[PDB]
Amino acid sequence: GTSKLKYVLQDARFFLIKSNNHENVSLAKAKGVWSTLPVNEKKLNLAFRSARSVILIFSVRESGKFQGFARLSSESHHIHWVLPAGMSAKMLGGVFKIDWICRRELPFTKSAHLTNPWNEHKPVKIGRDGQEIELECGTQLCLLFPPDESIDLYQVIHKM
Repeated sequence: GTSKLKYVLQDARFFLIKSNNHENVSLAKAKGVWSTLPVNEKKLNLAFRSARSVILIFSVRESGKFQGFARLSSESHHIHWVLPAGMSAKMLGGVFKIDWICRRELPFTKSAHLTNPWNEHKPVKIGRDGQEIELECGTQLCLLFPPDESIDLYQVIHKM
Protein backbone atom coordinates (compact mmCIF):
# COMPACT_ATOMS: atom_id res chain seq x y z
CA GLY A 1 0.00 0.00 0.00
CA THR A 2 0.85 3.70 0.02
CA SER A 3 0.82 4.29 3.80
CA LYS A 4 4.39 3.19 4.52
CA LEU A 5 5.52 4.98 1.34
CA LYS A 6 3.89 8.22 2.50
CA TYR A 7 5.60 7.78 5.88
CA VAL A 8 9.02 7.47 4.21
CA LEU A 9 8.32 10.58 2.09
CA GLN A 10 7.19 12.70 5.05
CA ASP A 11 9.31 15.86 5.27
CA ALA A 12 11.79 14.37 2.78
CA ARG A 13 13.98 16.19 0.30
CA PHE A 14 13.95 15.21 -3.38
CA PHE A 15 16.68 15.43 -6.04
CA LEU A 16 16.46 14.71 -9.77
CA ILE A 17 19.25 12.38 -10.91
CA LYS A 18 20.04 12.32 -14.62
CA SER A 19 22.15 9.49 -16.01
CA ASN A 20 23.62 9.50 -19.49
CA ASN A 21 23.14 5.74 -19.91
CA HIS A 22 20.92 2.90 -18.72
CA GLU A 23 23.98 0.87 -17.70
CA ASN A 24 24.72 3.01 -14.65
CA VAL A 25 21.11 2.96 -13.41
CA SER A 26 21.01 -0.82 -13.77
CA LEU A 27 24.26 -1.00 -11.79
CA ALA A 28 22.74 1.22 -9.11
CA LYS A 29 19.64 -1.00 -8.85
CA ALA A 30 21.81 -4.11 -8.62
CA LYS A 31 24.37 -2.83 -6.12
CA GLY A 32 22.43 -0.22 -4.12
CA VAL A 33 24.92 2.57 -4.83
CA TRP A 34 25.11 5.87 -6.63
CA SER A 35 27.91 8.27 -7.49
CA THR A 36 27.61 11.80 -8.84
CA LEU A 37 29.80 14.76 -9.71
CA PRO A 38 31.45 16.73 -6.87
CA VAL A 39 29.09 19.73 -7.07
CA ASN A 40 26.13 17.38 -6.56
CA GLU A 41 27.96 15.12 -4.11
CA LYS A 42 28.43 18.12 -1.83
CA LYS A 43 24.72 19.00 -2.07
CA LEU A 44 23.61 15.45 -1.29
CA ASN A 45 25.96 15.15 1.68
CA LEU A 46 24.54 18.41 3.05
CA ALA A 47 20.97 17.24 2.43
CA PHE A 48 21.58 13.84 4.05
CA ARG A 49 22.32 15.50 7.39
CA SER A 50 19.42 17.97 7.00
CA ALA A 51 16.40 15.73 6.44
CA ARG A 52 14.76 12.53 7.66
CA SER A 53 14.84 11.16 4.08
CA VAL A 54 16.73 12.24 0.95
CA ILE A 55 15.11 10.79 -2.19
CA LEU A 56 16.88 10.44 -5.54
CA ILE A 57 14.55 10.19 -8.56
CA PHE A 58 16.40 8.74 -11.54
CA SER A 59 15.97 9.48 -15.24
CA VAL A 60 18.12 8.16 -18.08
CA ARG A 61 18.72 10.90 -20.63
CA GLU A 62 16.62 10.46 -23.80
CA SER A 63 14.58 7.64 -22.26
CA GLY A 64 11.47 9.79 -21.81
CA LYS A 65 10.97 8.11 -18.45
CA PHE A 66 12.01 7.98 -14.84
CA GLN A 67 13.48 4.60 -13.89
CA GLY A 68 12.57 4.64 -10.20
CA PHE A 69 13.55 6.25 -6.92
CA ALA A 70 15.65 5.48 -3.87
CA ARG A 71 16.51 6.87 -0.43
CA LEU A 72 20.04 7.81 0.58
CA SER A 73 21.24 5.56 3.40
CA SER A 74 24.72 7.09 3.77
CA GLU A 75 26.92 10.04 2.91
CA SER A 76 29.49 9.52 0.17
CA HIS A 77 32.61 7.41 0.79
CA HIS A 78 35.87 6.90 -1.11
CA ILE A 79 32.26 0.30 -9.14
CA HIS A 80 32.55 0.13 -12.95
CA TRP A 81 30.41 3.07 -14.04
CA VAL A 82 30.08 3.74 -17.77
CA LEU A 83 31.65 7.14 -18.32
CA PRO A 84 30.49 9.62 -20.97
CA ALA A 85 32.86 11.53 -23.22
CA GLY A 86 34.64 13.81 -20.74
CA MET A 87 33.77 12.21 -17.39
CA SER A 88 36.45 10.64 -15.21
CA ALA A 89 36.53 7.76 -12.73
CA LYS A 90 37.88 10.15 -10.09
CA MET A 91 34.90 12.51 -10.48
CA LEU A 92 32.55 9.60 -9.65
CA GLY A 93 34.74 8.27 -6.83
CA GLY A 94 32.35 9.31 -4.06
CA VAL A 95 29.88 6.47 -3.45
CA PHE A 96 26.53 6.84 -1.68
CA LYS A 97 24.61 3.83 -0.43
CA ILE A 98 20.92 3.83 -1.42
CA ASP A 99 17.81 1.78 -0.61
CA TRP A 100 15.49 1.46 -3.57
CA ILE A 101 11.87 2.38 -2.94
CA CYS A 102 10.60 1.78 -6.50
CA ARG A 103 12.49 0.11 -9.37
CA ARG A 104 9.59 0.58 -11.81
CA GLU A 105 9.47 3.10 -14.65
CA LEU A 106 7.21 6.13 -14.97
CA PRO A 107 6.86 7.83 -18.37
CA PHE A 108 7.18 11.61 -18.49
CA THR A 109 3.70 11.69 -20.06
CA LYS A 110 2.27 10.79 -16.64
CA SER A 111 4.07 13.63 -14.80
CA ALA A 112 3.11 16.47 -17.19
CA HIS A 113 0.84 18.08 -14.56
CA LEU A 114 3.67 18.44 -11.99
CA THR A 115 5.81 21.59 -12.06
CA ASN A 116 8.88 22.17 -9.89
CA PRO A 117 8.96 25.58 -8.15
CA TRP A 118 12.75 25.29 -7.68
CA ASN A 119 13.21 25.06 -11.47
CA GLU A 120 11.03 28.01 -12.54
CA HIS A 121 7.89 25.83 -12.48
CA LYS A 122 9.00 23.87 -15.51
CA PRO A 123 7.66 20.31 -15.73
CA VAL A 124 9.43 18.18 -13.13
CA LYS A 125 11.03 16.01 -15.84
CA ILE A 126 13.11 19.05 -16.84
CA GLY A 127 16.21 19.66 -14.77
CA ARG A 128 19.95 19.21 -14.62
CA ASP A 129 21.49 16.35 -12.69
CA GLY A 130 21.13 17.17 -9.01
CA GLN A 131 18.21 19.61 -9.38
CA GLU A 132 16.26 19.78 -6.13
CA ILE A 133 12.51 19.13 -6.38
CA GLU A 134 10.23 21.02 -3.98
CA LEU A 135 8.50 18.91 -1.30
CA GLU A 136 4.97 18.78 -2.72
CA CYS A 137 6.07 18.27 -6.34
CA GLY A 138 8.48 15.53 -5.32
CA THR A 139 5.94 13.79 -3.08
CA GLN A 140 3.30 13.74 -5.83
CA LEU A 141 5.86 12.53 -8.38
CA CYS A 142 6.88 9.60 -6.17
CA LEU A 143 3.22 8.68 -5.63
CA LEU A 144 2.66 8.49 -9.41
CA PHE A 145 5.04 5.55 -9.83
CA PRO A 146 3.45 2.11 -10.05
CA PRO A 147 3.80 0.35 -6.70
CA ASP A 148 6.80 -1.98 -6.55
CA GLU A 149 5.57 -5.14 -4.80
CA SER A 150 9.13 -6.50 -4.52
CA ILE A 151 10.04 -3.83 -1.92
CA ASP A 152 9.27 -4.03 1.81
CA LEU A 153 9.53 -0.50 3.24
CA TYR A 154 9.76 -1.91 6.77
CA GLN A 155 13.57 -2.07 6.72
CA VAL A 156 13.71 1.34 5.00
CA ILE A 157 11.66 2.76 7.88
CA HIS A 158 14.02 1.04 10.35
CA LYS A 159 16.85 3.33 9.21
CA MET A 160 15.32 6.78 9.73
